[PDB]
Amino acid sequence: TRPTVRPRNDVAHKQLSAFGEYVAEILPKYVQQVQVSCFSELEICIHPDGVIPVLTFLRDHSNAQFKSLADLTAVDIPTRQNRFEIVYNLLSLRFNSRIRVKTYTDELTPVESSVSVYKAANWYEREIWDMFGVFFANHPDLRRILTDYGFEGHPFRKDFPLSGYVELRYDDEVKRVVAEPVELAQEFRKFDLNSPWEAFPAYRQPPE
Amino acid sequence: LHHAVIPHGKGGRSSVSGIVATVFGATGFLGRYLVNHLGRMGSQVIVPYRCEPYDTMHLRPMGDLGQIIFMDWNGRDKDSIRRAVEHSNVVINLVGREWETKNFDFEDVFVKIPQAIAQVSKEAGVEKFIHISHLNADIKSSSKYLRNKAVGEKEVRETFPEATIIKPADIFGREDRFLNYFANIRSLGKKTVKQPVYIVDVTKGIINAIKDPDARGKTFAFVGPNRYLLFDLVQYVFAVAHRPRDKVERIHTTDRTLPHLPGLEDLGVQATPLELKAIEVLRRHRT
Amino acid sequence: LVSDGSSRPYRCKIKAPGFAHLAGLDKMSKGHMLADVVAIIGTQDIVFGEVDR
Amino acid sequence: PLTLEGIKDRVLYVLKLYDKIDPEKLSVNSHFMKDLGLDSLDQVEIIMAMEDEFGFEIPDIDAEKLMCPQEIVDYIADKK
Amino acid sequence: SRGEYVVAKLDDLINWARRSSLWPMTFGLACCAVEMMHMAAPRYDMDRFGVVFRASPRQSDVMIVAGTLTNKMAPALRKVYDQMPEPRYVVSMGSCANGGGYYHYSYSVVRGCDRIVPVDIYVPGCPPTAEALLYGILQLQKKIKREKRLRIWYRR
Amino acid sequence: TSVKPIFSRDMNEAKRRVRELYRAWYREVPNTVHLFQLDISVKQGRDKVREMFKKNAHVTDPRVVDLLVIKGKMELEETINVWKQRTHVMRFFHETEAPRPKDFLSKFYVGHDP
Amino acid sequence: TYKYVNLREPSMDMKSVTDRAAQTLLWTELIRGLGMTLSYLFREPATINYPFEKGPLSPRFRGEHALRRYPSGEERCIACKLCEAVCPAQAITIEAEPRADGSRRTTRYDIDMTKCIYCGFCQEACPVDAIVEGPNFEFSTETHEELLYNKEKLLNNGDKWEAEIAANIQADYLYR
Ligand SMILES: NC(=O)C1=CN([C@@H]2O[C@H](COP(=O)(O)OP(=O)(O)OC[C@H]3O[C@@H](n4cnc5c(N)ncnc54)[C@H](OP(=O)(O)O)[C@@H]3O)[C@@H](O)[C@H]2O)C=CC1
Ligand code: SF4
Ligand code: SF4
Ligand code: SF4
Repeated sequence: TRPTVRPRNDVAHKQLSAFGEYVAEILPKYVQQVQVSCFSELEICIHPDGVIPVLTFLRDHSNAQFKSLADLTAVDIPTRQNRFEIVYNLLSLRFNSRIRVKTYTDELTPVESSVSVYKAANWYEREIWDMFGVFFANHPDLRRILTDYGFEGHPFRKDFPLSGYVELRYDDEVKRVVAEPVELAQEFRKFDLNSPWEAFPAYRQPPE
Repeated sequence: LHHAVIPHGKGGRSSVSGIVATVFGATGFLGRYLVNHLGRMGSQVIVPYRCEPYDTMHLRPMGDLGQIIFMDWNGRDKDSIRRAVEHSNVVINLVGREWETKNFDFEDVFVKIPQAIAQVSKEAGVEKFIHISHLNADIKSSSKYLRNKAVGEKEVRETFPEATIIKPADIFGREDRFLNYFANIRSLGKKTVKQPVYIVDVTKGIINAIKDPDARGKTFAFVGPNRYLLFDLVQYVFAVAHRPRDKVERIHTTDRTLPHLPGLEDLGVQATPLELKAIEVLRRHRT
Repeated sequence: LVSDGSSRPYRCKIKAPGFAHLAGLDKMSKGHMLADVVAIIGTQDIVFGEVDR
Repeated sequence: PLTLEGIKDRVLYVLKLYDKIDPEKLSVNSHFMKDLGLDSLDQVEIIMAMEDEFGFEIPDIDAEKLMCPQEIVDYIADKK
Repeated sequence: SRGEYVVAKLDDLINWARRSSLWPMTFGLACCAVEMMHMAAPRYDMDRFGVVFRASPRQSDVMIVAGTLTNKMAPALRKVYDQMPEPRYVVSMGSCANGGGYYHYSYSVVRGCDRIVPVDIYVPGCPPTAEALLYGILQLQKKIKREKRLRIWYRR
Repeated sequence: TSVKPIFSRDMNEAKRRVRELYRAWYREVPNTVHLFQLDISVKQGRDKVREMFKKNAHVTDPRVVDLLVIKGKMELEETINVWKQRTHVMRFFHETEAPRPKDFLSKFYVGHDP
Repeated sequence: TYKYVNLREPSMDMKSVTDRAAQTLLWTELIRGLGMTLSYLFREPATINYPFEKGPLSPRFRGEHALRRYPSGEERCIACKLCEAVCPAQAITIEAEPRADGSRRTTRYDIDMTKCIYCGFCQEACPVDAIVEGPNFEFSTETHEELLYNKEKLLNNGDKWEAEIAANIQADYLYR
């Protein structure tokens, strides 16, 4: 097991376990999960009301500095009623550590626009609005950035299929470029690669 | 008939639609719009040219991937024309310079060209051959143009009798001749009553009639909706455009209805008037 | 990466330094002129491929 | 030349000047919305059209409170 | 027929004059632009062929569409195409641009730049190696060597 | 069941913001059809505007109405600037067919479109 | 460990401050730049005369998408669909049939040159080395119809040469 399989440090695991237990017990209003994976990167799973309070806690307090902001995407999971997952990803300049603040949300009710404490979150929340439609009340400007203007559909969902519905062509009839329903030249084949036979016995779920 | 001439599915962008069309011309104006609407329908178009391939290059990507195909024809040999119409569903004939050249008159393009192509066509077995004609091209006077067209009309009517001889009135559009001459002025003013017909209803009518069978044998004529004086129309052109010999004779010559033959209403296409599209097309004035 | 027990990844996403560096352009360029703005676009290395994610 | 009657006459011919109204059929109690077959869309069209005609801005709640020709004329008689 | 002979000789002179210099505009969306600037590099030349890389659109002979065309890109691309003198030619460089390419089955991508502007010369590659692009411009020049416009005008 | 809506209480505020948004589109139209050097009568454009409004009058759920109001406000912003070009504005229209009607026999000729 | 920059001050000593003033009023290091550029003038520039001299390469270039065949033998492709199973823009199109003999073979083996990003994956995935990325990269095709390979085009292109392909593989069948 030792050659060519990456060994690990339980020390970092114990440190993150204690730290997550600490954060969970000192902000008990919103914490439902603090989970620690095998390779010691922390995840905190949070109700969609403690967004501003928990991030104001996590920017400061001199026990968890974490100024640095990164990705925000809301991984589209059906077979839920709360479909979307807003994922903040935070980095400490002082402590060299990564915590994933996963808050959950539904289709139509907004989370509370983290740009108030995070000046990096402006185009991140604009991107999430453009690709998904997750609304952000109390925000300076929401537009469509990383899409076409006249295009709509919020394409990074699962309901939006791989091809777009519209497809441009120039035509000399009205001397300009128009959009048409999509006429593919080939099928985009679909390989049923989901093989059976239980490749991981540990991650089994109880059947009914 | 064999498969892959039958229509397939919805329309547009290499949906295999019905007609396989050999077009003589189409490097000019009306044939270019006609290839455009057949590309919207999704029809394979075989067009031969004769000029530099740069012109057919700037009208090339109208089709989808590899639908339309280009080859050569000449006004002399039946072998090149016959090779160009070896396999065709339909064929349309649209040709003509509006001045005599060194090597061609108004005679023998309008005379000699439909002769040979109809010869190899009727020996070839094409169907739904559509031959255009100028409206009111008579045996009567004032135009070698109009009388050679009348001779060609009698040719295409007599040999290969079930051709749709079609005639619009004199059309206007983005690349009109007579409205361009109205822009390329100076002046002189006469009287003639005249109906202008816009180009897109004409080419919509041509593609609808060529794709709809049972409407064959009959010559058709396309009608302008307004039908008023020429000089009032020139005042209209200067008003909308903000500024204060054969072509001018052949617009002063003849504009009338012919009550014998059926027009737009046997086709089901809405008439776009002069006013709407004329305001749309009169750009290129001062600011 | 977000992985189903699978051979297809369920969701990849990429933090791009181009996106993060284009993100603060007003507050980097409030007090200058346009050739300096072109120099600002230079001095943070751009590819514009990666700024799309 | 700023009375109730001159304002009502100019309101009357711009009621004539609107297109979809069929006919004008003026009354002090006309209620052109439902008794003449119109829409709240056309209600707000006519309200801001009167604004376009002769002056003051007529904001949202007062645009809702009118629904009626003479009530428009009297509300302008209040405001102007 | 020395009239026809003068026609052919003068057509050779004017078309050699066209194909001699041919300064392009580099439109250059994505990494195909990096390989084009690598054929602007000191090894693969462009001075030798009279080919002056130049961002001017107003005087563009040929136009090297390279990179990846998108739906947001396309009307601005064709507006760049319009303000351009009518003797003009197009080199579609790159698998992305000449047929959709690796982002073919996708939204926000026009399936190749055929569906916007006409294309004289396709050159494939990802990126088309700068050598191969230089071969593509040479075969563009040979297309210019066969164009016979003045032949068609005299016997027109 | 806890649902925290955007703006709405009943549909009165929905009606209020949507009638004001329609007023914004009414004074939006002639400036834009003059600015982009367009080629369509003002009557036709306004009637397509109110037709697009009258398409979605069938929804009473107020959160949906809030999100519609915010979408329409977004595109009124992006056409009241010059950020959208001629192409997108014409793309709202359909002047290129698109011919397909809902006749039974018409879809029975051009086959396999039930 | 860090080694930073810009930590000094302009020296107040009279020689150094009059030297910075001499550079300011005498345009000096600008002329130093001119001297460096003229040194690159007097070198010989490194160009390659393209249509004659061709720029160097590796034995493992990825070009033409050619096919191979057995020694005096039939087509090397079994039509085992691995290349279309791996083709990351799916430009392979394989429809397979047996023939009258019994050995399993093809019908339709199409490469799109548009979608083909030129990975190398279909070379590595091929169990019998049927498809090989070729050596030459000169396609330059004037029409878009002509950039859609058929199996017969691939066989002609595999029979316009094997000797290059065979030499490249026989040199470097030991790395991969
Ligand atoms: N208002 C109008 O203009 C109306 C016109 N028509 C008819 O419609 C037709 C099309 O009109 P339009 O497009 O305006 O005119 P064009 O001259 O542009 O159309 C004729 C086409 O055929 C080509 N052609 C003509 N003569 C020859 C020849 N001898 N050898 C080879 N090619 C030839 C032309 O030039 P090239 O060879 O360079 O391709 C062009 O491509 C004409 O026949 C006209 O009489 C009918 C009613 C109204
Ligand atoms: S073909 Fe390859 S090199 Fe060119 S733009 Fe596309 S991804 Fe980049
Ligand atoms: S992997 Fe090789 S042998 Fe198998 S189908 Fe593809 S080219 Fe043929
Ligand atoms: S190189 Fe890549 S894209 Fe091309 S055929 Fe092979 S696997 Fe497909």
